[PDB]
Amino acid sequence: NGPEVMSGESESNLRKAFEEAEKNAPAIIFIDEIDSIAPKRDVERRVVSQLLTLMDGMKARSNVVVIAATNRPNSIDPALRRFGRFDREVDIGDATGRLEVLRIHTKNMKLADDVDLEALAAETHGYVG
Amino acid sequence: NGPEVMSKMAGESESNLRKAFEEAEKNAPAIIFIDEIDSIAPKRDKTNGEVERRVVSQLLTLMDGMKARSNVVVIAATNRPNSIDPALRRFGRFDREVDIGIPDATGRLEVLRIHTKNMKLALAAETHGYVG
Amino acid sequence: VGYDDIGGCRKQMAQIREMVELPLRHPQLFKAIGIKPPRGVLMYGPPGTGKTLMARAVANETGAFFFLINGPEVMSKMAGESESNLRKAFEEAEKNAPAIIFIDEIDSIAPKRDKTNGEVERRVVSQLLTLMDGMKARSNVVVIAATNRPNSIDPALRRFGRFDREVDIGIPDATGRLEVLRIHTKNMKLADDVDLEALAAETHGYVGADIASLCSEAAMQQIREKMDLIDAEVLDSLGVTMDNFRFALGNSNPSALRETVVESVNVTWDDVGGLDEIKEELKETVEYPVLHPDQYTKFGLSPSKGVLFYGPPGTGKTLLAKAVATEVSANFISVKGPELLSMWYGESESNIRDIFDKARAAAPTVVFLDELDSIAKARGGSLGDAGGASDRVVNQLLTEMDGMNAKKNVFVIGATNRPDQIDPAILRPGRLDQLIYVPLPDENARLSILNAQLRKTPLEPGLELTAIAKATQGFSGADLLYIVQRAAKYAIKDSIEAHRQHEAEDPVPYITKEHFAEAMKTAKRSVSDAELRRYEAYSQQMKASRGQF
Amino acid sequence: LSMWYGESESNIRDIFDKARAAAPTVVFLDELDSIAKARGDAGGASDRVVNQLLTEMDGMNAKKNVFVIGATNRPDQIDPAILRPGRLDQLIYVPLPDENARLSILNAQLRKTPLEPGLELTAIAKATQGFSGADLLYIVQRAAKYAIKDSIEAHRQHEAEKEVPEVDPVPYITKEHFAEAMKTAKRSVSDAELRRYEAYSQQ
Amino acid sequence: VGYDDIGGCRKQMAQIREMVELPLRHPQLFKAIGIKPPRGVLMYGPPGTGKTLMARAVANETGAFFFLINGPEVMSKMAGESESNLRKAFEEAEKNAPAIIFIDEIDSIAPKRDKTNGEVERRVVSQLLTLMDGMKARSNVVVIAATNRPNSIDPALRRFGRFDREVDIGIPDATGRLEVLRIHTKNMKLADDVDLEALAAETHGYVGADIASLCSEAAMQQIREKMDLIDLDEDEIDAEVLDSLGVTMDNFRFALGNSNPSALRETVVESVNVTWDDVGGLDEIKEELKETVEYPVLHPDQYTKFGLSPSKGVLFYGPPGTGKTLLAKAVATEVSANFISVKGPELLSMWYGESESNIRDIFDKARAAAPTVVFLDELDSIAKARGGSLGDAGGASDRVVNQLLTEMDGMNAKKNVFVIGATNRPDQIDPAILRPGRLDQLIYVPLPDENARLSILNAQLRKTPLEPGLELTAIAKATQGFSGAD
Amino acid sequence: NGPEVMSKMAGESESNLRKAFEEAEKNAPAIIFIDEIDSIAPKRDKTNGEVERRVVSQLLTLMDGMKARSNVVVIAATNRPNSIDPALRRFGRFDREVDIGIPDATGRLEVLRIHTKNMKLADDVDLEALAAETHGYVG
Amino acid sequence: NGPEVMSKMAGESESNLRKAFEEAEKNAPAIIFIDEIDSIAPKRDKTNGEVERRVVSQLLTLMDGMKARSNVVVIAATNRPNSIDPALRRFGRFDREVDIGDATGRLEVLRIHTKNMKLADDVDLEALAAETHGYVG
Amino acid sequence: AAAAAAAAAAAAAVAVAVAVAAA
Ligand SMILES: [Mg+2]
Ligand SMILES: [Mg+2]
Ligand SMILES: [Mg+2]
Ligand SMILES: [Mg+2]
Repeated sequence: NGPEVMSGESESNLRKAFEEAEKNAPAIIFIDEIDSIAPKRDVERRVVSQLLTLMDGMKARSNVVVIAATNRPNSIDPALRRFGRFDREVDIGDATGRLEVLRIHTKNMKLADDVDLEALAAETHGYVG
Repeated sequence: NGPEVMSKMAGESESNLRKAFEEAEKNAPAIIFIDEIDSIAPKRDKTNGEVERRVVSQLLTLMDGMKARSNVVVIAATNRPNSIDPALRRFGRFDREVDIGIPDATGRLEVLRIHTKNMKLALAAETHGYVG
Repeated sequence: VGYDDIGGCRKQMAQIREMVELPLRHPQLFKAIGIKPPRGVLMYGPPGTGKTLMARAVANETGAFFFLINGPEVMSKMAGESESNLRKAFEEAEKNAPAIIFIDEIDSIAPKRDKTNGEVERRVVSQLLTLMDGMKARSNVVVIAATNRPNSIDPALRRFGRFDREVDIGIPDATGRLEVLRIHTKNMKLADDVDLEALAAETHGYVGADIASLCSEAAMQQIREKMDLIDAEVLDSLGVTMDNFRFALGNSNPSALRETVVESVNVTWDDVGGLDEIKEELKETVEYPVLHPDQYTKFGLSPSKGVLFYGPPGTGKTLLAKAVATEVSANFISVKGPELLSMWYGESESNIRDIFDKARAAAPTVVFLDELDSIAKARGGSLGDAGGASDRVVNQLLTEMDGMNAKKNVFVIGATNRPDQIDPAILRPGRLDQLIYVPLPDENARLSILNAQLRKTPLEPGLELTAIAKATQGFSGADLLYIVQRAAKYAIKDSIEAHRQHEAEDPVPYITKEHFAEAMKTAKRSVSDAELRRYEAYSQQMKASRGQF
Repeated sequence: LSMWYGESESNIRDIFDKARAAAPTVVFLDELDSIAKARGDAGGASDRVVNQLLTEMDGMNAKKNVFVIGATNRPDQIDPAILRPGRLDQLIYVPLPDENARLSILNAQLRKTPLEPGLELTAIAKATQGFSGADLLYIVQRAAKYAIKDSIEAHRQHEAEKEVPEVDPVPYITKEHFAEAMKTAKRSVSDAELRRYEAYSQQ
Repeated sequence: VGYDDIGGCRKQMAQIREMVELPLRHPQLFKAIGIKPPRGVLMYGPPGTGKTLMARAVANETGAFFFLINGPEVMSKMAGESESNLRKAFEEAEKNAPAIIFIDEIDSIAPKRDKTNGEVERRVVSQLLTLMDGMKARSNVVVIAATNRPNSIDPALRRFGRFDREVDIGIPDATGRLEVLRIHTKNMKLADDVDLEALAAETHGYVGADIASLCSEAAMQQIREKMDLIDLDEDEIDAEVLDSLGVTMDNFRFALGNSNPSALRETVVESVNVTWDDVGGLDEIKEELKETVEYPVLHPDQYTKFGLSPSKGVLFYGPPGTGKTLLAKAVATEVSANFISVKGPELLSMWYGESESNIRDIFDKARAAAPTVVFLDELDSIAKARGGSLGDAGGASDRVVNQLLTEMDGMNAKKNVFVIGATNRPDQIDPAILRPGRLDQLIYVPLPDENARLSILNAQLRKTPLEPGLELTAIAKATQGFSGAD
Repeated sequence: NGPEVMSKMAGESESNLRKAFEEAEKNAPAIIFIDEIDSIAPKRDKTNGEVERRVVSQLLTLMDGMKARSNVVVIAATNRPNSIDPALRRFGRFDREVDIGIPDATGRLEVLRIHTKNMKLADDVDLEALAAETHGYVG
Repeated sequence: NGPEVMSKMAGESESNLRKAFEEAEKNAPAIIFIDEIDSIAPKRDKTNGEVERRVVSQLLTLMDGMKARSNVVVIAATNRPNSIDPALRRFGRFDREVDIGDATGRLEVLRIHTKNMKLADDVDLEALAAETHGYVG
Repeated sequence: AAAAAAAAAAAAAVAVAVAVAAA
């Protein structure tokens, strides 16, 4: 995650995570909440430079990809959005998934005998997760 | 007391917190009340030290390591709720907060009655912003 | 020391005395009524008012134990030593007996906890907070604190149960100053010519230690006076005199205004020739509120304070300001036109706030805004600006001169030769209410000003200034000054050349009429006719605005 | 406002937090032409302050009962972002106070002031046909000052014959004080400066 | 160094001597009169006036215990140790004897405690405030302080009990300068032809730390001359020459013509070479300017006997290329008052309010080292008519001209500062600055006449070889409307 | 060197200067040379941050205070003298400000001749002519 | 990197530059590439932060001075070379200035960037070198 | 035993500039 990298040991943590993901297998790294690590740049500068030189130093035999989630799409470095590290972004902009989340959560309780979760998925509009 | 967890000997504060919490857990399903969490929640950015890192990490490790059979719960009291370390707020350590808000006119009358019930007596409409 | 030594404060002394005595002299009444009183007190106010003096008096008169804590004495190098020091102090205070805790300069230990960035100080303030209230927090020991910046304390430390009561040891009034003077003159032998009531009435901004400084200066003058003549004959019959006190008063100024002391200038109402009616108007404007308060409140109306001088340049506005500065009992604060601006953001308003706070702190005070059009000009006219810093400055002046204030005696004098450039929001009554036009002198005024400038110069016996006054028609004060200067310069030239001629192998004790005659050839009218017409039009427009009367 | 970076908006946050804590409250913003300036260069810190005020005003609902009072002399330089509907809808114009209003102001300022019983204030109101409240304060203050001058000269004379009772011959504000005080009254708004306010009201 | 080596400030010297010595020499007087003396002094003034020298003299002469505190000497890494150092200093001072505490450069450990943000400075300031005046404050110890700027000091420290009185050790005068010269030339080997009163007269803005520089420069010139005349003498200098060194007047004059007051070191003008004979014509203007600038300085006694203050300002206007700047150069060269020269739009800055700050700074530099001639070339830029421009650059021009207005004549201390103006468009100058008292006399410099043209031609041709038979009268007749530039 | 004296902690720039001067005066008559004095001598009243003011004051006290110096010489080098504290440009601290500026034709000729003493040239190269074409070339 | 070494702490960025130069000179003759010097070279007149002037002076002292450099070269990089100290554009520090701004170079870059992939047989690079007329490289 | 240490480096200020309009 984002702010769980600090304690000169943030650079050691970044190198440790990248060498652990490169050593084991062709795998995937999830960096959630990148807005804390990347403060848009205009020890944070050192850890941003470390993430830049560690994302760039991946060869063909590494075969690892990275996935990163963010809330706001404007406070990200264009040097992080440069060609080579992050170029393919997705824009994840419903009732069926809400029914799936309901059937995931409430199936571990002595629930009822007269429930219709379709109505709970329909009348709930803006909830998430 | 938040500011009372440090010690004089090198790293003896960690032993103090460890023995305190283990004594609180091992004896019975007790209740622990932690004062001034803001004193131990400066957001991780304005610390620039090492004693804070060790003691906070020890507190995180000990709070995480709580078996179900302990039946011990901690109650926190912070006057600056937005100045809290989010690492402590994660689910499994501290999930439910309570917004202790401003009382209403009826609440002000209730507290007035409570406080005046021990004096020789021979207000809740003009007193508006008063709290506690 | 004792309660008799403290003076100038009655209500605050009573509050401290009751809160420190009744808890430890009549405790049965407190349990009889049921509720204990406030347990902590915070003394705040300007420096040098009697805070530490009051603490010393409490420690002296009260028989209870006393423990003093200076500001930064608590904290040391070793980890956790500061909190250990506070714990040790409180434990020793509580264990032995009922005691009074006095923490001196509390603002050095209790920051706001939101602007601070250190680590040890945060732990110290949290230690103090948890030590003052909670389970087994405090039992029959009262806590005292002194500060100069009450706003620099975290609000969490200033609630009931920690510091319930705040006592304001503020600036004394005339009676308080008289009491302090009587207290500080009780030991020294004093001559009979003194008049302490008038002396106190003259110290218009002094506070506490400043009175003691005045007394010390008045004493020192006598020792330096009765020492040039040199035994027991001098050790006795000292007799501090009233002239010494007047001299010491003439030099010292209130400690609050020591930053902004104006350089000494010497003029007098006799120096300002002409403008007699305006002079008397200013006297009755500036002196009546300060010299006759009781009758003023008898009518139940506030004084009228503001005033603006406007007219052609070189007519005597700044001279009138100098006269008011040098020959009025009230304090004076000289402020230039653009002197208050600053490169940074918001610092101009901070400086304005500081100036006006200094002014109203040591009231009565006079603030002289020189060339007010520099910093108080029309709002919104400037298209290209620096972020509207000037607009913010004029708004700050508008709020500060008349707004959420205490209506203390602070007079503002504005001088500007350009009145149309001032925003109407300043010319309104309540900020600068009376606009005084200072026109060009007339013949009698020309004679008066010429005599006023020549009051010090030696002239011929047959010389008369009536011809010079009659000849000049559209002249102003600066032009007549120039005539006098030219005459003096030519007289100096004659003196030096005569001296050289005499030394080749008081020739000019006076300035001859010939010198004035041949120094008037180069005389000129400084103010053209265009500006005269413009100012007359402005005055006529002011009169024309009024109507049906 | 402060020179440092962030402190300004931090002060707005602190003041509004204190205001919201002691709810209900009435936050009086006097001379709004310094904060709510036209956006339209100086670092843009004014824009940051205005944005902080707007984002910190949007968290107002029926709960917390925070009523914001604005007060400006020049309403044209207030940013329209504050004036748009749903932010601060109602705006009210205070005009120059008719003859009955003039009498009311005169009587309200002379409540705690001894005056001649045989004195009528309708004449003053009928005479001043374009004055403002500040002008009325100034005129009554001038009358009080002239009364004070008469009292002081009378006391001086009293001491003069004493050297060779009633404190002054007349504590009340005599008619002649008014009748002579009228020679220094200036009307402090020009009709041109009122035309713009009339146009704004029509707008 | 004793008390007989600090000359120029007798009043301040005695004023300090009073409380430093008398309450220790004769304690009977203060117990007889019933009040204790002051025990706090703050020495302030421009750098190089004698503050540290006076502290050294007090330390050497008084028999009391002395403790020296340098300003930044107290700081330590651990939190709460600077104050520990202060405690050790004050406790030693109180425990040993009736002592004197001298704090040198106190402005670095005593800020306002309100504009600063560091924690250690606030805490040390509070420590000092409590140490000087608190509970059981002080036992017969006097505290001395020195600073170059007193306004940057905590107001809580500038109070009776902490700093009782502030002595102003300022720029000396002719008598003080003579005293300093006498003091600094009492141990060196002077010649028989040296006089000091004229030397003390011709030195104008010297703060007393520059007099020692003048003496050292004269000594260095003497040694250089006697090492140029004699061989370098690599092995060992002959003893006979040491028996006769001396210092002539020429050495002092040369050193004086090179050195300048330390306050005007930033604004030193490049040495241009113009003389009164280089400017032809304008003889009446030349003499008038010479007297107007010389009479107030050398002969103040007559002016004070006549009870009138000298005239200061003067403006030059006329067609371009007539000699206004040339006259300014001539004044700057061989006149005795100090010269400060500024071009037209030179004191303007990008920042808001900085131009007025520059004007304040330059006029303070002029008033400190008085007498001083301030030349404003091309007045039309910095003092344009205000209010004329319907548009504006933020109104900065109005503010700068207002600052000039109320800096040449306002609520200030009258002193000998002369302002020379030069312009080629007087009609666009605000009348408020052309009145007497700011720019007294407005001189016109017409196009030269026949005799003036001949004199100008002769003035330009001082160092030019010409034919013996060349006659310049025909050249003067031929022009009939030219200027000096033509 | 200029910026090399200050350190992370508060109160080491002054300690560093104290140790430097004490070492310089401890043993023998010594010469001190401060590169880029403008980097650690900013004009007070226009700079923020208390450490800068404190180090400036420490330098002033070291160079000229009570018992100022004992047979020690100080030299400075700067490109912007006007951006120095005027208290530092006084006799007893910096008394002789020598102006090492651009040379003239003769000086430039001397510089050319000194620089070409170890480099092997051709007999047809004349230094006297070559120096004349250069006008603004300094050092 | 430019922004990386600059910090808010007092006396740390200068320490960072000193440590970097000591590391470079310690091991062997090396090449120091300091990127974006214009961010850390504000001409010492238009700046107001003291840290910028201090690091500028540290750079000047490191590049030139007593035993400044011993067999080690420094390379810089910028977009606007004007916004640099005149003292830095001197001989001994940045004595050489190189302008790195065409069709043939673009074609060469196209050839070298497609060397490791078999694209096709009918792909003509002339159109690419003519159509992509505004590509930096 | 351990020990503490104080450190105060710097802050950040804001300036204001003036512009000129050519109508
Ligand atoms: Mg006190
Ligand atoms: Mg004036
Ligand atoms: Mg000194
Ligand atoms: Mg010219």
